[PDB]
Amino acid sequence: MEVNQLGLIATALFVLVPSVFLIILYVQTESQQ
Amino acid sequence: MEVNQLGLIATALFVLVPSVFLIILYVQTESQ
Amino acid sequence: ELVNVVDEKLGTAYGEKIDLNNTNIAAFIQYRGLYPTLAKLIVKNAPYESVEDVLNIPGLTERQKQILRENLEHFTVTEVETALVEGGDRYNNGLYK
Amino acid sequence: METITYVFIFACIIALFFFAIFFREPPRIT
Amino acid sequence: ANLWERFCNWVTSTDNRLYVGWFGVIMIPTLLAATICFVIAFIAAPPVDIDGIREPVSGSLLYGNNIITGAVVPSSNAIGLHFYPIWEAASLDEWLYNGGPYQLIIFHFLLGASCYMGRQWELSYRLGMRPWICVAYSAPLASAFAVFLIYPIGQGSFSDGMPLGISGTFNFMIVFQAEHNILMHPFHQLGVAGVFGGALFCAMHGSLVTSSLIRETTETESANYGYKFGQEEETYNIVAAHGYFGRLIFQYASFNNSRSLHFFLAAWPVVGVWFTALGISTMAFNLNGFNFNHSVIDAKGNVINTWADIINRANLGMEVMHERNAHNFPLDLA
Amino acid sequence: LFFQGFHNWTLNPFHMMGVAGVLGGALLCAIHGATVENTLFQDGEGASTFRAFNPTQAEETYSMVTANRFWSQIFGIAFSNKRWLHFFMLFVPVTGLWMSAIGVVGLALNLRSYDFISQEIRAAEDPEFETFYTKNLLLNEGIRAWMAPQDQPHENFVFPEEVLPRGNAL
Amino acid sequence: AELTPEVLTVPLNSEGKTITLTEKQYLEGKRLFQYACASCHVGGITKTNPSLDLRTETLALATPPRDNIEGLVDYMKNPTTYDGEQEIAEVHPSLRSADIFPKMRNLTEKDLVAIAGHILVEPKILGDKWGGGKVYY
Amino acid sequence: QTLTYDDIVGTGLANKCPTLDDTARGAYPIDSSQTYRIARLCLQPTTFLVKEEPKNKRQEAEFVPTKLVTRETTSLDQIQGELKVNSDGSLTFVEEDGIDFQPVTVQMAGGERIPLLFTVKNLVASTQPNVTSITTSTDFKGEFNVPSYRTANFLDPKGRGLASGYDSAIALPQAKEEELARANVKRFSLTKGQISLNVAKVDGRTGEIAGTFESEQLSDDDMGAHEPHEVKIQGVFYASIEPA
Amino acid sequence: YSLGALSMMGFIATCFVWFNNTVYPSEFYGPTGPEASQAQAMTFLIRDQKLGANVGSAQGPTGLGKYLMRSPTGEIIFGGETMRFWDFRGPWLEPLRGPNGLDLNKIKNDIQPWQERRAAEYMTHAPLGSLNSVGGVATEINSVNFVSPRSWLATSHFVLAFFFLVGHLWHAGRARAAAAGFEKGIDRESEPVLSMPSLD
Amino acid sequence: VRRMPAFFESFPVILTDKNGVVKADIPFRRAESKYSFEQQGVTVSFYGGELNGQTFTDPPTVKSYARKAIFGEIFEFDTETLNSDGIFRTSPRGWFTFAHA
Ligand code: CLA
Ligand code: CLA
Ligand SMILES: CC(C)=CCC/C(C)=C/CC/C(C)=C/CC/C(C)=C/CC/C(C)=C/CC/C(C)=C/CC/C(C)=C/CC/C(C)=C/CC/C(C)=C/CC1=CC(=O)C(C)=C(C)C1=O
Ligand SMILES: CCCCCCCCCCCCCCCC(=O)OC[C@H](CO[C@@H]1O[C@H](CS(=O)(=O)O)[C@@H](O)[C@H](O)[C@H]1O)OC(=O)CCCCCCCCCCCCCCC
Ligand code: HEC
Ligand code: OEX
Ligand SMILES: [Cl-]
Ligand SMILES: [Cl-]
Ligand SMILES: [Fe+2]
Repeated sequence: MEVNQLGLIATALFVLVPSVFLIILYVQTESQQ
Repeated sequence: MEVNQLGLIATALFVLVPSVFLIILYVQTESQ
Repeated sequence: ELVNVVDEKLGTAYGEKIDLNNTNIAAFIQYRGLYPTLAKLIVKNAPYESVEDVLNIPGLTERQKQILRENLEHFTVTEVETALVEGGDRYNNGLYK
Repeated sequence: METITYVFIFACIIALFFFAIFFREPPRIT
Repeated sequence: ANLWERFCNWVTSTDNRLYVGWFGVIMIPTLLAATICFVIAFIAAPPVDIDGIREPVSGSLLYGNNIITGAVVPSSNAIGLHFYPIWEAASLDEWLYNGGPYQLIIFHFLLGASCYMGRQWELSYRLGMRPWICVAYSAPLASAFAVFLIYPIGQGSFSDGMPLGISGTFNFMIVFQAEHNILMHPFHQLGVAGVFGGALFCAMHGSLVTSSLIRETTETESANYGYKFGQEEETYNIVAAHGYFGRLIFQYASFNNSRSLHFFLAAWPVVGVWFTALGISTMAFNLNGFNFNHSVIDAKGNVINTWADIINRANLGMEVMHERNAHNFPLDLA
Repeated sequence: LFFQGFHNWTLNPFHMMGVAGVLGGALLCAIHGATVENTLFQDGEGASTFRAFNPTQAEETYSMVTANRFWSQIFGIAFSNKRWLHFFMLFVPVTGLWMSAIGVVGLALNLRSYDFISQEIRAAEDPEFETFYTKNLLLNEGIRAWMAPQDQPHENFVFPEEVLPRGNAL
Repeated sequence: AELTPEVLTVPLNSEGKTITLTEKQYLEGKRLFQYACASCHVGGITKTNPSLDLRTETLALATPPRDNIEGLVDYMKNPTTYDGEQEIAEVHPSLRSADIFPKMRNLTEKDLVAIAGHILVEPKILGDKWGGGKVYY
Repeated sequence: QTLTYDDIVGTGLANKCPTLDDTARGAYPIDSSQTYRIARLCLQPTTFLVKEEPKNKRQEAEFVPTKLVTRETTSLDQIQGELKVNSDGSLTFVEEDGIDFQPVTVQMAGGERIPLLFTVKNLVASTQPNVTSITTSTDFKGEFNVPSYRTANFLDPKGRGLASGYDSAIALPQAKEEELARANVKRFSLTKGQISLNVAKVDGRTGEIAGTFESEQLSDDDMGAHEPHEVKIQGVFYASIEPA
Repeated sequence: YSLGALSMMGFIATCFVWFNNTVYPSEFYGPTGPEASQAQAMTFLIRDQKLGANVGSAQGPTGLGKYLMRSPTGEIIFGGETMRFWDFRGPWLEPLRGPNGLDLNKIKNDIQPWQERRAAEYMTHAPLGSLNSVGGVATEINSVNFVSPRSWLATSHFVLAFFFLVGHLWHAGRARAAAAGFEKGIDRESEPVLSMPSLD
Repeated sequence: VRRMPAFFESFPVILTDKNGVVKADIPFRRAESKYSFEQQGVTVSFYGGELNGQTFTDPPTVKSYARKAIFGEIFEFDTETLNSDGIFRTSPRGWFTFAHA
């Protein structure tokens, strides 16, 4: 289909960045105890 | 300039992914 | 609609003979007695209708008119090509060795 | 877009210089 | 006390995170000017007529370049060696066209880098150190003066200085080979031995000190924590490294004095690099590399080519193509 | 020179990593030798300082602490860990040559990084677009046509004078 | 291949008389050509006017012709333009103009033939290289 | 006065034509039985104007001002030619020789650079008929040739040209040559220009004149690769007339 | 101090012998690099003018004059790459120069044969050549045994000047260190840096 | 047509006779060219495929089939579907070899 090419970079960043954030805070939570 | 359009996503993840790996490992060292 | 005018010229008599209206002055070295004295005269008076108008150049000595006659078979004339004669290119066309 | 990407990465490196100098692990003498 | 002295003590203070010093007073503003002009031009400078033939070369990212093709372009040949500050131009537009940012950048940089060198001396004096680090840095400094200052002088134009770019640097190397046969010059051969040999001895010194680290850790920790900073004692057995390397070769090809060993590591690349910068600086005056073209001939007189003759065919192809619209007459005498 | 004119080897990321590894090795070599030589401790009363080192001594012959401070304040960072510093010295040049070895394996296949497509598409349409990239390609073409007949005799390349590429005059 | 008398036999005059040369004279005339001429004529070209070379074919079509020794030796005494109409000893070195071209002052007549025979021999050896320019280096 | 090279060098005055006093408003008589020549003609541009590309709606394009970026390299001088007296009395100048072209680059708002070959090559400028004397109301009007800005040997950045060079786009071995033809095929243009010279200062004693000029001609089209701009050039001129 | 002084002087000497043809006459030392490059343009103006070229109106390939163009302050100068060298001044050339640079009328009329000779001699003796003294550009074939005294003297005196500047820095720094009493290393018992506060 | 060797990103157009004597070329410098297609009146006749039986005689057309003859046999291509850029790529044989070595 003739689709928006930034759609792909947009979706990837939409997914990656909040996710990495959550992971970073989780793993350092486990490293405490 | 007629550049390759997967270049942006390739550069972006080439930066992002291994940088997230290092940040994940530094912050969880600092909290123990 | 778009052609290289110099390439077209090589399919004309310019491509076989000394074109008195176009060819660079160094080509007159090819034949005995034309260079440099008469080469200068040919070129300075250049634009000619027929190759033989060159015998009518003012001042020719009688040996000069005879040398030219000997070398009329090596001359031709075609239309002046602007790209070939501008820039003083007939005197120096950027070619050395 | 490509110019923006080259300049952004360059800019990040300058930022990393700043932290690496001024926010380094301070060396100490055991 | 008084003002001038409180300031003098701040300048020469050994408690500033970054040492300033008197050399630092000249260094800082000139590097800042060079760096800011360079970042802006690399990104945004319009095209620059480098060879004086009204044939502008685009060097900036916004005009179609990438990191590898971009550059700040040398000033025009029509300028040659004339000084061309901004104030000498009728407009920033003229200045940009004729390549002014290049002159602004390289003078502020050469100046600021020469004071970098003095600063290295200056802080070593305030710290009670031996003074000769700055001597080592003089080998890279001297190399920079060569491509940015000396070579333009001998050839009569900053248009033939090295461009401030990745691809532009290659352009400069290739034209240098055709016009001087630098590969056939002994000083550049001394420079390669300089840096091959430096990297060699770098890999060797590291590999041999890392080989002789004293067990201070377990297999789960970086060996690196076996050293603590400012510790009084050594972290490797040099006697053990000599015993290994002294046997890799023979006993006296191996250093057992720590001081002799490090002075060797300083001296090799420094000297070599001195020679290759000396070599760029003397080819600035067209004292060029060895010429053995048609040096071997047979009984009759036929040319028996050698590898030098093949090199000359390469050199010749670079020769005839470089600056393709810039030569009107049969020799390229500068 | 062959590798420049046929492979455009200078434009290749793997040679650029190798070049950084070699010139970086030489840099570390010189700057570590000069730092040790210019932080030495006074361990003899003579002017030749070499005679003040015994291979069997326990003590460091130079001051890691003062070296560090010099470079922290000159360059903004310094080494603090003597093991890391010597491992990095093995690492840099050794990793450079490996990266250059990879690029050559690509050239075995003529898998060059010879061009930038975007530049060629523009230059082909826009005769005023010139960069150092395109100037260097013209030089390569010169290297190839002028050296090949004699570099590759077995090919019997015959190039009439009139097909040889040349700028004006030269 | 080697340097032989059939190689070293060049036209003496335009009457088709010939003369044969020694190893000594060809080498003698190489040295003198280097000394006196090659600053401009290296390898058979002319740096200051590349349109005229020393290929024996070019020398042939000169007025007077110069693809022999006597014609050449004459040119080195009284040089003319290609077509013969102008004496040019005011700018081209010659015995006539040895007061302005010092390197000629001490050249003997035996020397000028040494150089001429060299010129006429050299293209038998090198062919296209002689007079060709960089294309043939 | 009689200045010297070393007086002048580096000052920018080598690009300036000579001038005549506020008071040289005399008149030079033309002896029709006589023959004449311009012994030196000098043209010095002071402003370059380019016609703007009015949009498809258009309404009108104007000549906009432009920034000179190539420095004091713009003047035409040492031009010579013969001043004939025609039969209706007019004077016609016929250029022979002279430094009669300067390449020039000016820059339009927004950053577009416009090269042009500022020239009067082959100029042929005539007066109105029946001019018995040259005065501070005398005008010439004339036409000249403008050859291509680059000449036949000039190669482009991919090595293509007219009398030399690649004849194709070699970096794209199997592209469709068709959309590339206007850049593959170099064309050498020759167009005409127009110039009016308004004599406003005359010195009949010495035979010198001075005035303004304004010319219109086309800018470089880059051997056929794009369309030229119209350009209008104004400046001042100086001439010396001698009996031939 | 004297090593510093002498360094400065070898550098000046280097530049004196390369650019200056007054106290380094080219009659004795061969032409300067600019002089040879300028002499080449004169040579081919002369020849082409003899053939019939109008050298003042000859447009070259770039649009610049093949033979003559303006410098950036307007002076008439030789064309081609030698435009960098229009500052050259030499007795063989100054004759043809008027107030606005080279005079076209003098070029058309006043070029003497001695100038054609000097100009050709000087372009064929340009200070270019190889370390084994083959003269010319790097792509030249053996034949001509020549390297200009200007190259021999400027190269050798740059090298010397550079190594004497290195001398300065070596001995200046040593002399400061010695007068302070730490030229032989750091005093373990008094290591100055240890009395200093940490940078962080 | 002498054929392009793999080494060369670009290669000149040189036509020899059954023996190898160069007989025609497309020149760079036109001024002293003696082998141009115009001068030699060279022609292209096709046998087989789309063009079978056809002959072209004007130099510009003969020149473009001459520039493809250095590549071997001449094919019609579709370059619009994939927006092809005209620059050669390697095959999977190449990509496999490089990866594994
Ligand atoms: C295997 C092949 C090979 C090898 C090993 C070498 C090796 C070398 N060549 Mg040769 N070269 C080769 C092939 C090769 N070359 C070929 C084939 C050609 C022909 C095409 C050439 C043509 C050629 C030329 C023309 C030149 C070289 C030069 C050099 C040297 C370059 C290193 C240098 O100058 O360091 C010296 C150090 C520097 C230049 C660095 C200066 C550092 C400054 C002071 C600081 C800059 C700081 C920076 C801007 C900011 C950083 C801050 C940051 C932390 C944020 C070196 C000895 C060069 C040379 O000798 O230079 C004198 C030179 O000019 N080569
Ligand atoms: C191996 C070492 C070496 C050698 C052989 C040379 C060789 C040379 N040098 Mg160099 N030089 C060297 C090292 C060397 N240099 C070093 C290490 C430096 C420091 C970096 C220099 C710096 C240097 C400078 C600054 C200059 C030279 C120059 C020269 C040349 C001329 C020397 C001269 O006449 O001096 C001068 C001689 C003396 C000072 C002695 C005093 C003589 C008295 C005052 C003369 C009075 C004469 C008078 C007219 C007679 C009148 C008599 C009567 C009528 C009353 C000469 C070829 C010159 C040159 O050509 O440079 C291109 C030059 O200008 N040298
Ligand atoms: C967009 C715009 C504006 C951009 C500008 C454009 C511009 C041109 C930028 C482009 C930059 C560009 C693309 C970069 C290319 C770089 C590239 C080729 C990358 C190489 C990548 C790499 C992976 C290569 C493989 C080989 C590799 C590992 C090389 C590493 C080299 C390396 C980093 C060496 C170290 C260099 C160095 C400065 C070390 C300093 C060490 C130092 C502080 C010593 C001090 C010290 C010494 C002692 O002895 C002691 C005792 C102590 C205590 C002590 O402290
Ligand atoms: C016939 C021709 C004419 C003849 C010409 C002769 C020229 C030769 C010049 C001789 C030079 C003198 C030697 C050098 C000075 C010295 O020894 O240094 C000081 C120390 C002293 O040695 C150390 O000596 C110490 C004792 S003491 O200091 O000597 O007293 C000792 O403690 C220690 O173990 C020992 O290693 O030397 C070293 O540490 C050993 C390695 C020496 C390496 C050479 C030095 C320079 C290398 C640069 C090479 C550049 C290569 C370029 C590459 C591209
Ligand atoms: C430069 C200064 C030269 C030197 C030194 C020598 N010659 Fe020369 N030569 C030079 C020119 C400019 C010309 C062309 C003359 C003209 O007609 O305008 C020549 C020509 C010759 C010729 C004629 C060759 C021909 O093709 O007809 C010959 C035979 C010749 N030169 C020989 C020659 C010799 C033997 C020299 C050394 C003794 C010599 N020349 C020196 C320029 C220069
Ligand atoms: O500009 Mn840069 O490069 Ca040293 O040579 Mn001449 O000039 Mn150009 O040519 Mn080759
Ligand atoms: Cl180039
Ligand atoms: Cl030129
Ligand atoms: Fe170490």
